[PDB]
Amino acid sequence: DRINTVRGPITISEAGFTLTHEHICGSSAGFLRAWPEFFGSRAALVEKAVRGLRRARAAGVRTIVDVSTFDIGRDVSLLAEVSRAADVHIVAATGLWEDPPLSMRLRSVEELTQFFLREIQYGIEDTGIRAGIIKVATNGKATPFQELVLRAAARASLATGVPVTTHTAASQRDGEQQAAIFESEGLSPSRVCIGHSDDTDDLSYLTALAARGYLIGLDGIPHSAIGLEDNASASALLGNRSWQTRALLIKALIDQGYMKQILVSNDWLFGFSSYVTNIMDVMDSVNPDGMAFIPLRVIPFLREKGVSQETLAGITVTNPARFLSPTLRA
Amino acid sequence: DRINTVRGPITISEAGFTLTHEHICGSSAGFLRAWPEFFGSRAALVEKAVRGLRRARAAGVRTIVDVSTFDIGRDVSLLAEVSRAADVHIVAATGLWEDPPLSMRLRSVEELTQFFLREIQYGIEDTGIRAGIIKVATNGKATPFQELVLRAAARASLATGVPVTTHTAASQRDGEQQAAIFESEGLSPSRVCIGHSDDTDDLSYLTALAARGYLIGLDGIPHSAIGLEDNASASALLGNRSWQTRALLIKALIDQGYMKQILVSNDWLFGFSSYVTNIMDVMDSVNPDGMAFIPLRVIPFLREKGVSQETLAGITVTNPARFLSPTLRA
Ligand SMILES: CCC1(C)CCCCC1
Ligand SMILES: CCC1(C)CCCCC1
Ligand SMILES: CC(C)OP(C)(=O)O
Ligand SMILES: CC(C)OP(C)(=O)O
Ligand SMILES: [Zn+2]
Ligand SMILES: [Zn+2]
Ligand SMILES: [Zn+2]
Ligand SMILES: [Zn+2]
Repeated sequence: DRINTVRGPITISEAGFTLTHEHICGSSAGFLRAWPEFFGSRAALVEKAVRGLRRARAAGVRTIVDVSTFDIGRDVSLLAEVSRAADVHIVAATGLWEDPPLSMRLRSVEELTQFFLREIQYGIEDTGIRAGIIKVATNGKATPFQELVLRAAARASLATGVPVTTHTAASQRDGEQQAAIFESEGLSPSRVCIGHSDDTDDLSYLTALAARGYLIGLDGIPHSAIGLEDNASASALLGNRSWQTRALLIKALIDQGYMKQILVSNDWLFGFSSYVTNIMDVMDSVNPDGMAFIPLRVIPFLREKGVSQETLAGITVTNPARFLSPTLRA
Repeated sequence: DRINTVRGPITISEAGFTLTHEHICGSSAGFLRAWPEFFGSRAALVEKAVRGLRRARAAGVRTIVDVSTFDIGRDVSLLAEVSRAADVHIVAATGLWEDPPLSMRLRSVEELTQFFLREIQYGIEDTGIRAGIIKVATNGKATPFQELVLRAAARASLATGVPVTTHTAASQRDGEQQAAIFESEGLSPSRVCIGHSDDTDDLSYLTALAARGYLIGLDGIPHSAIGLEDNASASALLGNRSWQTRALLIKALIDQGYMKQILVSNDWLFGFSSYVTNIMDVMDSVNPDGMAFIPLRVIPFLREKGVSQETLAGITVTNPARFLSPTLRA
């Protein structure tokens, strides 16, 4: 009956309209503390994030799930500061993404489970802030270490009821192997979001995951380099499918009977050091609405395509609450 | 005329007997803050390091150079705490070792130079503690990113006079390429230590570096898995050459006229998370003297082999002072 946020436990009804895959800052462990000038200053990043979350809140957002891990440079005191100033709930993450350091890559499945449980059950660092989701990643076939991470995430979820959310190379159908590993540990698909699933048009892949009870993360709707002329780095990151193409996958899965299993988000950030310099400025040019893109552009677009207000409320409010609510089977 | 330590500037004469390549903790950025229980506790690691540095000090050590970078999980407040409690000067490092995260790997030569200068000229994180050495690494042919690091280290040294110290795959003769890159940026060899040079017996390699004016880091003298039975992970890390074999390289370079260019150390640690679990316990079984191994075992061994007290004082006191003393040409 409670979800952990960076400001403490909230009731399910307090979560309201929830963006399930977002970032305050996409960075690396220790980087914001060691090199804050990369972002102008820590104060400049805070001010940018507060302004952005205030615009999201004015557009109807009440909660974001910051799926930044240890290795995305998650700074839960930064999330707490921004959450307080913007009056937007932030759920923090544990887990590991695609850039673990050696001190994490050399660990066993049991050691990793201990670390994920620490962040869920005790707190992140010395902050007492507890994660309300476990984030994991593959980019194609899982590395041996990534198989241990997915198993440890499953064990941590089985002990606590906290859900798992994933990064995929969606065009490589990674969710199939992620599902296989999770299920081998006994994890209910109802506790798992297969993310970056809007990066593919393959309905045979998306419905194979949805049919076995996975939540489908259509989480990068504004990610598009269409229109950016001669920017190879932005094209490699964002792809050349339109936001409309991505958004129509929401409608596709509704039309196949999966409205209760869809989670929608922007996968936006206010700082981004783990890619090319100045990527944040390019991304802000593409999508000046930032995290407000879902409510301001995607919801009206789907309404115009014949999706009901009730169905979209179920996707943006009911599904996130059912996902985030701790349980072994949702 | 001053060397920066974790407790502030010290005079050259205050450095005294100096171990030029050591670690309080060999970890990863953010790891000790996020998972202190890996080490038992932060307090247990502090107590172990203080006990070890007190034993070194009783054996005659006055200063260690902690060559832990950002990506070795350098915690300068941990170094300051241990330095104060043990009454042993600690020089901190900037630079990057072999485990940089994406937020560092995507940076340009100019950006990296800015970051290294920040840690030398302004301070590490928000601590005001300034690095007194730049640490860099290759493991065989430099990656493209490692070429940028070595160039940025050279630029940072050329601006400040702070020396550069390296990690090599010594058996792959990496110091030849490291020298080539440093010299292409205009860096004096007198400002550079080519480290882990005791990992090779190739005198053709070691004298090629020493002849052009490089300092030679014979920095892993107690690293040996001889005697450890059936421990593949310890054998891969420590090698199967004896500490005596490593120590006799000191005598070899003295006998070739390079006594002023030799730097000796243990490359010891009090915590080690970036390798297999329990490696610290295996290493402590091999070398119970820890950082005191140089003064307690190596110095007497070299005296027994006919090296003078005066020559060994020049290696352990004069050479480190000449190396660490900021200058463009030593
Ligand atoms: C029948 C699918 C539906 C019209 C349900 C109401 C929300 C919009 C989708
Ligand atoms: C001649 C080399 C030397 C005997 C000099 C004094 C110290 C030991 C080495
Ligand atoms: C910056 C990283 C976390 O972004 P992503 C694009 O994997 O969601
Ligand atoms: C733990 C790391 C820094 O050790 P090394 C063995 O490269 O000196
Ligand atoms: Zn991702
Ligand atoms: Zn993301
Ligand atoms: Zn090394
Ligand atoms: Zn070292």
